[PDB]
Amino acid sequence: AAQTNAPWGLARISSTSPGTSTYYYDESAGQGSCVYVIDTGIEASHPEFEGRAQMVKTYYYSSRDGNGHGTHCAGTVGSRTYGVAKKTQLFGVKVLDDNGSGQYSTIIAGMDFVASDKNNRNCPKGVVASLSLGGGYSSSVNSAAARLQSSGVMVAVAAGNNNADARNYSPASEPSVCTVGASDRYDRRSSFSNYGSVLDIFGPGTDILSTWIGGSTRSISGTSMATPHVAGLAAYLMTLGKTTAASACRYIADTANKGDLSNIPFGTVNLLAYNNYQA
Repeated sequence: AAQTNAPWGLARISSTSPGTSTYYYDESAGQGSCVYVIDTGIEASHPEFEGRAQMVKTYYYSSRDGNGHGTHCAGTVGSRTYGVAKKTQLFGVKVLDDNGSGQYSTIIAGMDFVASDKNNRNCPKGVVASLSLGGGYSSSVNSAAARLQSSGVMVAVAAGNNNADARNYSPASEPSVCTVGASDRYDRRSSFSNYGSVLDIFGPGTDILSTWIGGSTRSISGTSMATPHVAGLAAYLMTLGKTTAASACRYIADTANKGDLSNIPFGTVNLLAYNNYQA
């Protein structure tokens, strides 16, 4: 399949080179996989989700995304026009309030919820969790992310936007999950992106067009935007049978575009998520 006039990040993940505008992908499109978006919620009624999105848990009075961040991230995972895995099932878990903030205790509870809730769901091709969030180092937060991964979910987490080593941030610093840095359309490390040996992969994160609340769209930047590209890619590859939840991060690194990024500090991987799709 081919989507013309695609957002640059989608084109980027199906090309060896930057600057293209067509996203080439296998038509299976993540059908049969599920991705939990652990964030400010998802506006499930947005037409771009085609009914494939639902809220399953909130930690605040409302399940509504009153911010937009979670809706944007979900759209990069699986919306029709802006998503990597256009057929995946999206589950919203609202651990962040409408200002984008959340306590570590709530975030931990939300991860434990996903580990159990996946047993209530039909996800024959596997389960992914996308965590576009984080703060300072916490052993407890890292442990919760490790439990979620151990339970059989492919966990992808944002590296953080501090232009610093991600070893000091959580869940970015947890070794057993997939920690995602951000790049721009010219294959430079995004100026805000964290780095360090704990990073596993980079994904597009500067000027990412996706869904927004009120049935709208907008372009924003962050490692929060790179993370759902990697989560959607994992769901797509699991549907194709090319990897499993336990090995998807390593497989994505195995098959990444290598050495293409600029301004990568010594000690940080130079690897950009790539679907290697061949029509």
